Amino acid sequence: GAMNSSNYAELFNNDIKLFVDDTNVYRVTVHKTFEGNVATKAINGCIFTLNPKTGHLFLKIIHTSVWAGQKRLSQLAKWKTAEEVSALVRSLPKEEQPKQIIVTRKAMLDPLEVHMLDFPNIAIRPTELRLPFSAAMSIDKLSDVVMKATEPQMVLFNIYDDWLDRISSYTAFSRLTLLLRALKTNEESAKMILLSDPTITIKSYHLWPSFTDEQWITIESQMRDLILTEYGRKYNV
Amino acid sequence: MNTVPFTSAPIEVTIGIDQYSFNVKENQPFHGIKDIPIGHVHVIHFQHADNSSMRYGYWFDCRMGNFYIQYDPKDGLYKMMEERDGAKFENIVHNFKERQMMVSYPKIDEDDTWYNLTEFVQMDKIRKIVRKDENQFSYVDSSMTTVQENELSDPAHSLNYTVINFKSREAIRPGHEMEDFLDKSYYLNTVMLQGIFKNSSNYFGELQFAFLNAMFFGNYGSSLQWHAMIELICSSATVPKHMLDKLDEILYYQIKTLPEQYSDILLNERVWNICLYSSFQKNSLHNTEKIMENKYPELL
Ligand SMILES: O=S(=O)(c1cccs1)N1CCOCC1
Repeated sequence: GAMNSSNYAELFNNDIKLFVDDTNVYRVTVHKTFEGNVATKAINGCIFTLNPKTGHLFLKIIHTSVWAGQKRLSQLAKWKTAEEVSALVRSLPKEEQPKQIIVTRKAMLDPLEVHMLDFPNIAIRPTELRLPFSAAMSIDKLSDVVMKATEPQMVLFNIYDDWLDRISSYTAFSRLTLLLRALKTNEESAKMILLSDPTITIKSYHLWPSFTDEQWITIESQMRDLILTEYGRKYNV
Repeated sequence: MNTVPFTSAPIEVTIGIDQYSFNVKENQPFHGIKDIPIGHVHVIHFQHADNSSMRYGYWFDCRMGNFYIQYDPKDGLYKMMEERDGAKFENIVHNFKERQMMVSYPKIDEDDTWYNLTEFVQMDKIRKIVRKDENQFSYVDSSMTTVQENELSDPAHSLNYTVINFKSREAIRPGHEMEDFLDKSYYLNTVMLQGIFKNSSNYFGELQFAFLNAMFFGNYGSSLQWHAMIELICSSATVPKHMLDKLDEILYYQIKTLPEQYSDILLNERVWNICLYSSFQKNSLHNTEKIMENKYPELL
């Protein structure tokens, strides 16, 4: 059923599974009109579909042309997400298709179930975890490809860089969620922590800097301090 | 007017006939029900005094044969049987009538309740939902499961209602996933009406039969079917006007007849609130909405 803190190691077993996060699919800026009314302008978005065991991220870029002439866009966005995830599954070889898809928001359950009726053996599940995947657009290389897109496009990334050569997928997911939670809580400070030292660079083929094992421990500590610092600022603690 | 005689009444029992009921004492000289209106199906139903478990009963049409009730002490229930000897039957009824051992079907002349509840219900359609081809009448009880309930266990004792499932390939055209899920008109009009039921009269007949089995037997699967068939119409943006007007009449009389104290168990809050206040047809069921708001405002 639902995926929570009791069954957390299930994410790193050998049954193929994908998280689907739709929080950046339909993105707008709200603005005033010449007459003083309010209107929205869409900007390019993305579906965040991630295999937490391998780091495999299928970033389907949602170009603003998708929304042209359509009504009820926040509702449509859920069905468009489900349509695209269904199309991704069908594009994968049978032995690569997931056995479970975990949606980060419960409103995606019915759209995805309906689009996946042809796959009765793929379980569609919610989660009780509060995952920070909305912050994916705070990763500079991901935001760059989304904003530059001029048409619908799928881009592939290992979101763990080469970390799995040195750490387990449980630890890599923990590092990812800590980084994303930090970027969500205070984007400017998190990017300062990650890029403050000019001698540590991001490889051309990577998303995150090339930290040594000991440097990652320092970075991880600085991210936890940031999250706690912001918590105290928010609640006056 | 027709008659269903009883051989005897050996166990104390509450007997229903359509929307009426009466109590018979153990070994009371009760020998049946007379003056049953010709032209409608009827249901004769039982709840034993010493074990209210299992309400059970029989749907029948006196135009199709001469039927009587006799208690079976081995199986422990009142059984309907058909008498093929026409002259024996007439002679039996006449003696019981002369001795005044029968209750009269107590229909008030002004009262169209039973017609309004069974307008589209036909025995031939009942006999396809309830499969026992050697009899002209159909047994139903409180515990019988539906074909759909069995898919989610004896097949011969099942209620073969038409399966309705909103998240099924039958309900959802490939490529129209959002459209068909949010507006069920395709599933209602093409799949169910044109395809399976052939016309709205058969659809309403099954809806009405499901309601009556829910009400008279407490049959849970029948209640599920009744609500599904309502929801399917209310969740469709395109419904013929004559069907919406007839549905409003059907539901009005169902809600009017429901025991006030059985509302908690026979009415689904989600379906009714969705149907009356959110669905495409929220403004199409004027009579039903008025009776629901005056009779069961708590549910809403
Ligand atoms: O193997 S990958 O990590 C992969 C990610 C998603 C599907 S396959 N990869 C393929 C080449 O582009 C870079 C990322």
